[PDB]
Amino acid sequence: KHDYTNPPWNAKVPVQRAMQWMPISQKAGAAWGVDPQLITAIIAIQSGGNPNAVSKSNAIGLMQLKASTSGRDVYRRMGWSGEPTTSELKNPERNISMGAAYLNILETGPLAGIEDPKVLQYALVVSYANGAGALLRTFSSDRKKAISKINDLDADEFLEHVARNHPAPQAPRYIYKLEQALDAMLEHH
Repeated sequence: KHDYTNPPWNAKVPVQRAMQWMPISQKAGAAWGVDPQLITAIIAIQSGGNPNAVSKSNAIGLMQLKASTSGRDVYRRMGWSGEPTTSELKNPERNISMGAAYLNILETGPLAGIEDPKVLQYALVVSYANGAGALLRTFSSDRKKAISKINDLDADEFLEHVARNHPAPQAPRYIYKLEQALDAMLEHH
């Protein structure tokens, strides 16, 4: 019921720009067990493939990591102290390595137990940008119960649930933008 396809998003240039980094995304995806096409879609959607992108809240670089949030999570998972600096997050190789780690952190953490890889992919794009917590709580206040209910859905039912029930209108739009980006990636071989 969110009008999430409006306005139409043309993925062509954002993905063309995100694809410049694909040699890195291939290696980061291999290192973290993460799909390089999901990494590429998230670069296209979050930064437009601009390695110097900086958000209003100082999310930095191709995969829009915030030093005091996503960067801290990447440092904690790695057993490192403190948080990355702005300069480290601007480096395309390190930015993408950290975004891939954050995707692994979401997959192996809050979203652990999701069975269908396509449902997991939709869950990750919505969680990356809007929070794994907010998404899970649309299903249930018990995480374990939310994963159970998600595992009873196919990808189309998952999207339909997010479109009808997610408080954030951008949540279902991330899934739409992901599909536009996967379509545009079909033109790159």
